[PDB]
Amino acid sequence: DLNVEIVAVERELWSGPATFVFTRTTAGEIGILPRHIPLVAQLVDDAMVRVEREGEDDLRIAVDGGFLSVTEETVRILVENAQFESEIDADAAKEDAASDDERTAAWGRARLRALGQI
Amino acid sequence: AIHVGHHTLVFELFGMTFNGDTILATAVTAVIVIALAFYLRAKVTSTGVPSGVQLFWEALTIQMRQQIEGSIGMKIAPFVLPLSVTIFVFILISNWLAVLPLQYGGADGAAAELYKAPASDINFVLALALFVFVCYHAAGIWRRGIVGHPIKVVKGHVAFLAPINIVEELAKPISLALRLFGNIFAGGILVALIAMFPWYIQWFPNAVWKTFDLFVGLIQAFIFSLLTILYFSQSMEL
Amino acid sequence: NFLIPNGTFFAVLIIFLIVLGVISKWVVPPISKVLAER
Amino acid sequence: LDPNAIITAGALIGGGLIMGGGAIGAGIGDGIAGNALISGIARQPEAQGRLFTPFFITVGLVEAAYFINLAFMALFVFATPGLQ
Amino acid sequence: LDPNAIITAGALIGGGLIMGGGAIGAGIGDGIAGNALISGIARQPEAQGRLFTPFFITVGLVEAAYFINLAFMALFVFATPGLQ
Amino acid sequence: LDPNAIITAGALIGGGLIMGGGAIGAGIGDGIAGNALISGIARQPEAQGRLFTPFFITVGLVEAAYFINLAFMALFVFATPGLQ
Amino acid sequence: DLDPNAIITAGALIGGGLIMGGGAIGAGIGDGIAGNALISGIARQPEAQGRLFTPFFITVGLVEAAYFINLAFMALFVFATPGLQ
Amino acid sequence: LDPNAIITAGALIGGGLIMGGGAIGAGIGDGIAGNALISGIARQPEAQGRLFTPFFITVGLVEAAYFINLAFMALFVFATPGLQ
Amino acid sequence: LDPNAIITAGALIGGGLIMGGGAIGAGIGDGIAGNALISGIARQPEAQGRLFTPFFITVGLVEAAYFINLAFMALFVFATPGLQ
Amino acid sequence: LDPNAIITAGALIGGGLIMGGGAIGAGIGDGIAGNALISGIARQPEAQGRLFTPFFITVGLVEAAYFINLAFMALFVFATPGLQ
Amino acid sequence: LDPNAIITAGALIGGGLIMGGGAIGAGIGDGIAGNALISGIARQPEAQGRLFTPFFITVGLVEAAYFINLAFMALFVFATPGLQ
Amino acid sequence: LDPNAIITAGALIGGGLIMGGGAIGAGIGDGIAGNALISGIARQPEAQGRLFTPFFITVGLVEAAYFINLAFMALFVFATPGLQ
Amino acid sequence: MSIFIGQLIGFAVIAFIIVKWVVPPVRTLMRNQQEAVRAALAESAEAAKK
Repeated sequence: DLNVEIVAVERELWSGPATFVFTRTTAGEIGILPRHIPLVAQLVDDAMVRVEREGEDDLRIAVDGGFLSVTEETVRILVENAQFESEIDADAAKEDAASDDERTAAWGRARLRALGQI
Repeated sequence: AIHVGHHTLVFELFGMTFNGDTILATAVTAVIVIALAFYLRAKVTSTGVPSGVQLFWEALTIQMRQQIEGSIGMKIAPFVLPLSVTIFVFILISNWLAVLPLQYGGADGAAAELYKAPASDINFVLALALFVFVCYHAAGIWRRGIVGHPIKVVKGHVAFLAPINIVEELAKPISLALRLFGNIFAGGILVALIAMFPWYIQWFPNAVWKTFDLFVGLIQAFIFSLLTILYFSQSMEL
Repeated sequence: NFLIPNGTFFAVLIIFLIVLGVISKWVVPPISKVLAER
Repeated sequence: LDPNAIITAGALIGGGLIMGGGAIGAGIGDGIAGNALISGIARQPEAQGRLFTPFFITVGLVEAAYFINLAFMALFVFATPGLQ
Repeated sequence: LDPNAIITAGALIGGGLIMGGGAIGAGIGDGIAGNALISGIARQPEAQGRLFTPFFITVGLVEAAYFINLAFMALFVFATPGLQ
Repeated sequence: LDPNAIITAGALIGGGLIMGGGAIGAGIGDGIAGNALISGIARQPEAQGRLFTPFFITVGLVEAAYFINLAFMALFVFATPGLQ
Repeated sequence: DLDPNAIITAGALIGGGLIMGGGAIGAGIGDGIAGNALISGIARQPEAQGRLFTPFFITVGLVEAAYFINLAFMALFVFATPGLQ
Repeated sequence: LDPNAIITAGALIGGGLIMGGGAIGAGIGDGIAGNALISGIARQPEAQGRLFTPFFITVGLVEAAYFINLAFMALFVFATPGLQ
Repeated sequence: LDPNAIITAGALIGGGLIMGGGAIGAGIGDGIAGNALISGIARQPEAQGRLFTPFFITVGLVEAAYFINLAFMALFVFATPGLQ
Repeated sequence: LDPNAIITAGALIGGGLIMGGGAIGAGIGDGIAGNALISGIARQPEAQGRLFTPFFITVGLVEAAYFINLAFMALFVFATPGLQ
Repeated sequence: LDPNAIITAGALIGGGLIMGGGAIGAGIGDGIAGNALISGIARQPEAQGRLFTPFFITVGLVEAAYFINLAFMALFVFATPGLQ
Repeated sequence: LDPNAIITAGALIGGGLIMGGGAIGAGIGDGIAGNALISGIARQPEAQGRLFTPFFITVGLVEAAYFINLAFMALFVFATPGLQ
Repeated sequence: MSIFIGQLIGFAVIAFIIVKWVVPPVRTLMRNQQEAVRAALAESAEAAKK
């Protein structure tokens, strides 16, 4: 298996084993499996991370300022900010989406994608 | 000899020839499709657990609806769904019915098939392709007028290539037909070729080719329906 | 020759047409209703 | 030796060349355009609708060449120019 | 010599050219499309199904050419235009 | 057999070669250019407006070559040079 | 004098050679391209090998099918030559 | 049979080969160079001005072969060497 | 003119076509597969065996076509069908 | 017919093949090298001088092959070896 | 006329086809393998020693087909099958 | 009818085929290798001293194939085997 | 007649292949879909009861 570490600037948010790490880099959607080759990529502005763990429900994380680093022994996602699916509130995400401010619009779109409404 | 292009049960009517074999094959395929349709209609289960036939029809309808919605709104082209699903099921049944062991010897060493895939006849593919062609051009006319649609198709997305454009507007039907016919015609020949071998060695290549031809027919039906949907979407826009 | 069309064309079309009719009446509408209800 | 026979044999060979070249070009061009389309879909799943447009723009040209060649092959064989 | 002999020799050579071109085009195009599909799935294993819809389109648009050629090859060989 | 028959057969074969090469070239070049354009639109959809200018330049070069080949095939077949 | 069947068979052999040459070129090129894709995918994501072998074999079948159709038609040309007098 | 007929048929076939090869090369080279140009434009529009220079050098190097082939085709077809 | 002479000339040209096509396909496919293997090994020092396996699959697939073509060339030029 | 007629027809067909192959090779190689150059300039604007020399080496090799083919066509056609 | 003359002409054309196809395949496959080797060297200079193994394997798999083609060309020309 | 005329025509056609194939292979392989080296130099400006070794290896293989074709075409043309 | 026997037993081989390798997967897919819809229905009933 592969160990995933979702780390924020202020603190390390999440850390644990997983089975499939989906995300959307600038080039395009990427799915990391246990022995993926080493890689460094930049997550898109409104990126989203989906961690499929062993014997557990998937974890959806909205990511802001994301960066992905695969090392064949652990996947490390460095995020300026992030929010788990449970913590994300729908109404605020809708309000902040489709905003002129590019940063808040990207954050809102990432929250929408993490929730499931896309 | 291969006896390519020969037709059995050929008759005449109203000063016109009619290859009986292809008519019979089309009739049998239509009977099969109608039987499946009425089996579904009798055994529709909106609330309770669905049947296998209901599952098959549901899967096909969902696939066609998804393709249409991706290409053009279902609210804009509802009939395209029945057209695509009927085309798909017709072609698939016609191609798959050839898998049955209906091939024998014609008493002169030339293989003869009791049932031959109707798509192997130019008339069948011509009918399907021309019907789809007329249908989608009429849909375009309805969507964007009687003179608007010809102008749009002639100019296309870029006006300066209007001459070239016309060519594909004539290639769309032909490419739709010949491809299908061609892909089936090969089968109608391949098995015949395999029929030259002695049985004790002829069985193996025939089995392999027919097994692959199952997938080939599935792919051909899917491609025909999908390209019909896409042509409908292209005709009906703006 | 084999590429030249024949009368069968019309006949084939006719058969296809009726099939489409059935597919447009007793297959697609019930299935769409079932999917919408689900 | 019927001169028309030589002329039409040459016409058949020419039509075969026309069709072989057209098929090679159409097949490889379609494969390349389809590779581009499949890569775009894989990397950008939401770009399918806006990708199908340019894909068919280029496929139009690719098949236009092929079917022009097909028409000229039909002229070669059925209406052999210069036939006596 | 019977002219029809020359007619048939030319027809067979033309059909060989047609089938060779069609096979080259179909093989290369299918290989390229399969390369696109395989690379896309390797990048995103869960994008398998979504990539089958466009793939086949390309394959269709490829195979058509070859199969179209094949059809005409039969016309050359079994019902040769210009035969005496 | 009159010489004009041999000359016409040679002209038909030459025109077939011309069209086969022109097709191959046009199909392959248009496919490659369309691949480039499709990839560009996939990465940057907003760029579709600014992408057609070089793409159509490439397509014009390719189709220009193909149509020059077509004109010379027409010269070969209809008005055969050297036809006694 | 030239036997017409001699010309028929010469043309048939030429046509079969062309058919098989085109088939071999197409099959080799397509299989090589698909195998390159498979090798790159296995290099990238080893655990996706099983998922990759499916589309790889789909493409390989689609290519070898054209190749073997060309084979069959070459056999038609060479062994039971159409139009033979 | 007049020698000139055989010479002219051979010249026509040779010119057809010349044009076919030239068109294949020109079309595919133009397509590849245009693919490079389109990708470069997609990545960065600002590069367009400086990109048009190497693109023109490439297109010139490609079309040079085509035009030399055209000239030698004209030599073959019109003033056939060794026409005696 | 011995008919067997015409038959054998046709068979030799056919076998030459067989071997030319087989060699083109084998060389190009093996080169592409080897390029894949070389790039994979360059990226990963220790991917050797796991890349050799699929590389061997591809090489076997291509060489199968090459050797089938070679065997049919041998059939063409050693037991010529239609000879008499 | 004159033996020189057959020899000259063969020479013309051979020279046509020479030019077809040379033009295909030149066009394809020039296009590929120019594609590399254009991509390099696009990604590295200031690298024009550094990239030109390798590009000129590649083009020199390609045109060396092409012009050797042209010279041997000239030998085939104007100084047909074995002529008699 | 001499039947052996037709036999040898067909043998020469067949050997020419064999060697042309072999040369095309060998050249392009070696170019592709060399492209892979160059990219590997550029990405990782330390790889230069290790890459030569897969590179040598690929070059061997290509040159093997090329030299088998050469051997069969030599068989075709110097010891022509069916040369009565 | 002089058999040597048929022999020489066949030899010239075979040499044309050999050189067309050799030129195609050489041009395309050299273009591919030059593309690889240009790209590598673009990535690593300090790689000019190291990429040249594998580049020269690849070019040596390609030109070795081309010059072997040269030698065999010279044999076919100037000293035709089977001439009688 | 001989070719009829050959094609008949070739079709027998084809049917064996279909039942051995193709019937199990399609049957599993049908079972999965039927169980999923039966679930959905029972879940709707239990949600109404809740």
